[PDB]
Amino acid sequence: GYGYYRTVIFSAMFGGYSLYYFNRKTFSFVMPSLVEEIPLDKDDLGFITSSQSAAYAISKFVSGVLSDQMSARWLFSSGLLLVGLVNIFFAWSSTVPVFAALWFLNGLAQGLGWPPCGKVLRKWFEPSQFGTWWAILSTSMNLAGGLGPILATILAQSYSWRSTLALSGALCVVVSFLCLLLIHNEPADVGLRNLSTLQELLLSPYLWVLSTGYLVVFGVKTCCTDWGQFFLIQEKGQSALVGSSYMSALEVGGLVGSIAAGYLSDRAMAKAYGNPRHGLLLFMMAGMTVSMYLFRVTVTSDSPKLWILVLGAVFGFSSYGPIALFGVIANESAPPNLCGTSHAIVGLMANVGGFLAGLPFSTIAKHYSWSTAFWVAEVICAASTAAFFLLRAEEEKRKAEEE
Amino acid sequence: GYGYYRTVIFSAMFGGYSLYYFNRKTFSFVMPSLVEEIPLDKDDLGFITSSQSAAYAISKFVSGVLSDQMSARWLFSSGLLLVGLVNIFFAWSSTVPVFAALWFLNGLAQGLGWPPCGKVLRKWFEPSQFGTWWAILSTSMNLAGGLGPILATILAQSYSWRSTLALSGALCVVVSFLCLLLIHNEPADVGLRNLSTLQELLLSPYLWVLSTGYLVVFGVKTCCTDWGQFFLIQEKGQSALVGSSYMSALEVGGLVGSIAAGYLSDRAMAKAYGNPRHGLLLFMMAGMTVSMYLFRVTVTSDSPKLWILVLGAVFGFSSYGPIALFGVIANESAPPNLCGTSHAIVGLMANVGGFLAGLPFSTIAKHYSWSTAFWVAEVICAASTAAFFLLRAEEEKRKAEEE
Repeated sequence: GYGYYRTVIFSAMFGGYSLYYFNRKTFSFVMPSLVEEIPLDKDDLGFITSSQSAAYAISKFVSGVLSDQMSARWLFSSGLLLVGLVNIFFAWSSTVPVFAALWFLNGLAQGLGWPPCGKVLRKWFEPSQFGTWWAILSTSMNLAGGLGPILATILAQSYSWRSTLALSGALCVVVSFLCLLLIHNEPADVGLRNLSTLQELLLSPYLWVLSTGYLVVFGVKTCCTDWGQFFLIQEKGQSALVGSSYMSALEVGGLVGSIAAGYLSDRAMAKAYGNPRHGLLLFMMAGMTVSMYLFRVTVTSDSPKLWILVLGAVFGFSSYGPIALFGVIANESAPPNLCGTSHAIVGLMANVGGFLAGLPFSTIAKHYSWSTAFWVAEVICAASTAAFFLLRAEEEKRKAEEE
Repeated sequence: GYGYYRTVIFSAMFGGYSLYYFNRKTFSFVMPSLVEEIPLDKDDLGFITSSQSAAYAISKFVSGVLSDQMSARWLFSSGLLLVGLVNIFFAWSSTVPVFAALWFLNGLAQGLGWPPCGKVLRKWFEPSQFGTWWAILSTSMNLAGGLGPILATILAQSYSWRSTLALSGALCVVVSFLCLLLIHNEPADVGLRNLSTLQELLLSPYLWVLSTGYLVVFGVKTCCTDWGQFFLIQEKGQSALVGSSYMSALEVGGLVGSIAAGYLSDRAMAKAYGNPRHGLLLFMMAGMTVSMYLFRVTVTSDSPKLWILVLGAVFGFSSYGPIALFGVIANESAPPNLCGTSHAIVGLMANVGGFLAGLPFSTIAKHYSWSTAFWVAEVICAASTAAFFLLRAEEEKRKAEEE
């Protein structure tokens, strides 16, 4: 069949990338038993996570470029196999430089995992159904992060942490061979109807304007997601429960934002003057700017908890959503032989925006104020969003001048 | 004439890149007057230098790729003009986030400076004279770092620090217009005899084996240059004078290593079975491995100061030298329309090796020992160097099998 192989491959990629993000954060999930068995300094823990972050930052770009030419099935399954073998080796090992070297190799394979899912979603799902299944496969990450600490607590209650990571690695080995058996790269590999130069991709201005948009939106995400609790504790007198519930409501709004961004974007593609995935994208960046303004101005010590959770969920709907849409458009606006390169350049701008939003935002927050820092992030977001509204208005004027 | 325009353009690039590295480190040179006028935390100083380091890391690659297509004269002079305008704006400004934003823009333009010098040295100097003038133009950086604190002390004694950076920025503006007037891109732009795809460059294995060699050599450089004083204070009982004089002798040996690497490499190109710039390169990586072995084993608390300065100078001759040769070969083994891309990928591996050698080497040093950490770096260096000797022996066997 056609939809049969579609749902078999999507369930295989769902389970595979679920075990990917389960092993992207397994050390963070198993941290209490590991620090109970052997003492590790917090600088060592931050270094192990930072080595994974640097390896995953490199391996996003390297995996996109290498997933352009190589087959997506073997590359996905080989990465998940390396993930499993790394977690087995992590269960065998008992020291911090070997923990960091193995977790660096895990960061490499975690980067190796996703651009095959992007290539297979592009080959199997038409653009009327590409965004919503992109969104479901990207909230496989959210399901893995939700069932991570729960299964970590269950396996720490029942088993040791050694056997927990050994069973996680063995499960990722078995599911890597199952994703090698189940996933197919294109419908031409079975017998179904299968549905430019790299300099032309790099010299295309739409890739770079999408790149700067993803820079701004992921920087705003990283700013608020890393410093919203600090903005509510230190300046506006909110409790730690309010900041923690703000982050939880922002993540719930982000789940809803990814899913609704994919579905409403595919509804916009189906009902259709430019890319139809922009009418949700720019309206939702404008909603992100409105949520930042309402969160910076109207939140006070006397603000109701319901209103600050509403602003958290509205920002989560409006920041995770445009990032999911930038992933969809970056995989989609490129040619099929260069789509991993486009999504890889977008992930490179994720790394640039994460750097620009982590530490310089803390410096603007330390020297001026927290409100002045989020005002700077709001000025960047509002200026960029108004610039994109001017760009789509200018493109509509150009397309009117064509006809 | 021909040699007349050659020496005019080389003196112009010498003065220009000298003012580049003078303004890459002017904040580090003017630090005492700046912290006397306004108090800055050491985290803020490390953040300003780290923002320059990240911007320079990005701008190496971006400037190589953009110096492939764009003209080298305008790009060099525009970068030096942005350097001057940034230092003037830095003299006008009086706060830490604006210091960091301007110094980020300075890191961008400092990255923008050098790949035009690489392109112009490739267009004007033949390969029998390319390496030695590469070496002299790269020790313009050493001359700038040597005359940096001296002129900083003189201008802090005579003038303020505001007017010091204002005169530095004004001098870089004037010298940017002079480097726009004096430098020429190619000999065809005057009337003299002027002497492949990017996928073919990326898929070439020689670029990637040169890439991994530069990874190893710059990692070994960064390891010993950042942790030799720590290896001599904490483990081997040497004084702080011995560690400081070790770093000074390693930098003097590095000056000699860059100059002698360029000159002996061009002598090897002139006397000539493979690239003739390898017989010095691999012998000198082997000398780097021998210097690391003799520094790890034979240095003790009872070691003479002359012997440890000899090992510092022998490592400096043998680590800065292969990095200068990797720069020469990366600019040279690529086609002239893609040479900045090759040197940009090599600078990307400078960033990867700097990350891999800064903090994980500190972790191996903290958990095992300092001697075990430099033993790990020595194992990486010796394994890589023996692998390159096996590669050139295998290539000589292949070229014997051809004829």
